[PDB]
Amino acid sequence: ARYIGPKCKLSRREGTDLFLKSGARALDSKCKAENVPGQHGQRRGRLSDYGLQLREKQKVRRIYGVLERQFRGYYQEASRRKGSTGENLLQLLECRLDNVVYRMGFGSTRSESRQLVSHKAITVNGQTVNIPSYQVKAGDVVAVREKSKNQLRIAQALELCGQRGRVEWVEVDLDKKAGTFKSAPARSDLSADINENLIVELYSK
Amino acid sequence: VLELKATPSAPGRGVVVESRLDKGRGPVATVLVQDGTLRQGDMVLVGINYGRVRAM
Amino acid sequence: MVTIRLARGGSKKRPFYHLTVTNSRNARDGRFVERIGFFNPVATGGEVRLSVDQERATYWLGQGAQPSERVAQLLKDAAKA
RNA sequence: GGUCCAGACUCCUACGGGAGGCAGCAGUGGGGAAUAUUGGACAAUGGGCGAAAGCCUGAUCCAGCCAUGCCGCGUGUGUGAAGAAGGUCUUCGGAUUGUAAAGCACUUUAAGUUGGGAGGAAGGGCAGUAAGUUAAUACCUUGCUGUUUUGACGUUACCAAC
RNA sequence: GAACUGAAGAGUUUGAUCAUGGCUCAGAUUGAACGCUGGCGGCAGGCCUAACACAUGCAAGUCGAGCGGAUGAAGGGAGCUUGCUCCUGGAUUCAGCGGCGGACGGGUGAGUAAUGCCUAGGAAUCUGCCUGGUAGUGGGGGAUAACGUCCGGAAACGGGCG
Ligand SMILES: [Mg+2]
Ligand SMILES: [Mg+2]
Ligand SMILES: [Mg+2]
Ligand SMILES: [Mg+2]
Ligand SMILES: [Mg+2]
Ligand SMILES: [Mg+2]
Ligand SMILES: [Mg+2]
Ligand SMILES: [Mg+2]
Ligand SMILES: [Mg+2]
Ligand SMILES: [Mg+2]
Ligand SMILES: [Mg+2]
Ligand SMILES: [Mg+2]
Ligand SMILES: [Mg+2]
Ligand SMILES: [Mg+2]
Ligand SMILES: [Mg+2]
Ligand SMILES: [Mg+2]
Ligand SMILES: [Mg+2]
Ligand SMILES: [Mg+2]
Ligand SMILES: [Mg+2]
Ligand SMILES: [Mg+2]
Repeated sequence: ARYIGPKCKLSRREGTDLFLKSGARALDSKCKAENVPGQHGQRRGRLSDYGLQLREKQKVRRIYGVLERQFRGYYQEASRRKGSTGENLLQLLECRLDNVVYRMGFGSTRSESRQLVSHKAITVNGQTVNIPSYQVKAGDVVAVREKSKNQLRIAQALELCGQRGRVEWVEVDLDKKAGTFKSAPARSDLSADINENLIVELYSK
Repeated sequence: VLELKATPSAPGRGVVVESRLDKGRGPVATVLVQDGTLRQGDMVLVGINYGRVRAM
Repeated sequence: MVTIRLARGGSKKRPFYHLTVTNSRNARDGRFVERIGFFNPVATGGEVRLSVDQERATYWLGQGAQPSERVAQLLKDAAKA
């Protein structure tokens, strides 16, 4: 399945930016993002430790747009792997094909990059892939099919990704829309607000 | 009345004259074909029972 | 007698074969005496199409083991290379 | 899925007299909360016989049914404040459903239609040639060469177009 | 170079407290069943109960290059005349004798508490077809199925003689 619906109540409930719109205009001047959704919005309601852990996990899942069973699989694989599962989970989440296409500026958001990947418009090693879970390895060359290189979507996505910050782990060849995955981005390459310790704490119970 | 049957090549259509349960071969239905042709190995929908004909 | 034949594994429409030395009156995928390699009808990429132990195959052929038709053809092909 | 004897139980009968054993694959009644098709082919791997074509094979390879499980993918994407109409609550000020909808503009995965299209195939028949066996350019065995011939699944996986 | 790395508590006895102690809950699993709902595919699974009773199909045959016999093509012809007869030859097919197979493959878990299973040992045996050596295949005899014949039986079929 997939979460299809209002993609801004999630930001208000989580209480952070949690990028889900294109970021073109703003976030504050679309939803008054200071109240939880629903009738009881003005209430604050300090919550418990289990609530904090649940909110952290939900925030990560809604950032990357994956459901619970696939996320449990990701956690099990991160625990199986060596070296501190806490950032192993982020390493593994940051290597999905839709996320990589988003980071390369081909799509405005994760939903639009999923739209592109699922609709057979992306080739990884010169051959078509349409699974928005394909773990891209270091050194792959994500490109755009020639019959799909004239879509405007890519044009606006690129010109708007031009100003959001330098990822500095993928090299995009802007003129013909070809990328490159140098390596997985380390923990210091991501925002230092996610407390993955809460996620590991939640699942270890 | 001229007793026109339409085509015999239509899908079979008939009515149940009687029905019984046999201990060796299950429910057996005596049906009168009204039009069309009924062939062995055919999906049949009768009342609320459905199924396909092992034998005829 | 004692024969050398192909035991089928893998999955639906994706067959893999083990070259097995068996008493002839056993199940195709039942008990065996020894496995002396494998055969891959699809292979491709880094997978090898077939591999056999020359030493074990010659030893068992010297002890009076009758290979099947496919085992004979594949073994002579492996000996060719 | 052989013989003999005895037994319980079903059945035939022309009333003299015989037959049967699905805990093989389908299938039925019954019990139960509850568990599926009287399917196709020996094309592949095996087994029996044969000298060899070849015959047999409910093993096997496959199809049918059932969200029973595991895994993966869809049910769209961006913009959009008159913060529309309706609903709900209200301190009657308004808040919320909510960028949610409508509007505008994009995309066609899966499903639908059309057209291409592998891999599962080893072998067999015939014809020729060369070696070994003898006593022999015979028969036969073995290398190779040419020609012909094989797929249930199957409207295959996959690919392209609307 | 790896073959691991790993351990949470909460509610409830009292006016309140500490302890003891039971009950209950948060997790992971099913050959699952039921209720509501239901788009697709890949890979698996599917009588756990009555080892209850079974209608109907199929699931074990093959060898004519072991042996008689009867079925007897195409042809070469011969005669008469459009087609028949006859002969020589004879290709195909098998009811019977005989050789192998049927002790495999497939199903089920009733019995069994030890003649079973698991682990480690050993001594007094056999083993079709298969592999490698050694020595041979010389010469007679009496039968019998099939078949012809004679009766009985509704049939299944049975009996005597050559
Ligand atoms: Mg799922
Ligand atoms: Mg039986
Ligand atoms: Mg059965
Ligand atoms: Mg029984
Ligand atoms: Mg019942
Ligand atoms: Mg059921
Ligand atoms: Mg076969
Ligand atoms: Mg024959
Ligand atoms: Mg048969
Ligand atoms: Mg059949
Ligand atoms: Mg399904
Ligand atoms: Mg259900
Ligand atoms: Mg209103
Ligand atoms: Mg082919
Ligand atoms: Mg109290
Ligand atoms: Mg049972
Ligand atoms: Mg015969
Ligand atoms: Mg068995
Ligand atoms: Mg038992
Ligand atoms: Mg006892």
